[PDB]
Amino acid sequence: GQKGGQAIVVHPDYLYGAITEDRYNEYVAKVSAREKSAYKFFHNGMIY
Amino acid sequence: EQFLNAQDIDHFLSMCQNPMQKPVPFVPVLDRRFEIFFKKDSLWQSEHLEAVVDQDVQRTCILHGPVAAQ
Repeated sequence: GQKGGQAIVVHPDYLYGAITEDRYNEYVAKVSAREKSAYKFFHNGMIY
Repeated sequence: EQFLNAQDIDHFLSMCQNPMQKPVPFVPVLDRRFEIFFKKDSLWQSEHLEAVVDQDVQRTCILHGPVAAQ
């Protein structure tokens, strides 16, 4: 039906150059915590 | 820096129940077996306070008679 489409995805590390060091460090700590909790949820949900 | 795998939580709690071993000196979980975890092996700590959390008698259980205590 003449449905052409294009998307461009850029590496995520180009985002962080637009923020300050303190914001980056706060984000990195928040994401580490969220990953540890997501790992716990994933494995519990998988086995049960 | 990685939390325990659910399978390893189950393994830890299962080996906390090994009959051929001295009961663990802690409560690992709150569940239906909480009374057993709380009360089992409660009399030896009074003669072995070096193995109590703070060498504190007030944590322990001592058997004594109300009238003979006089």
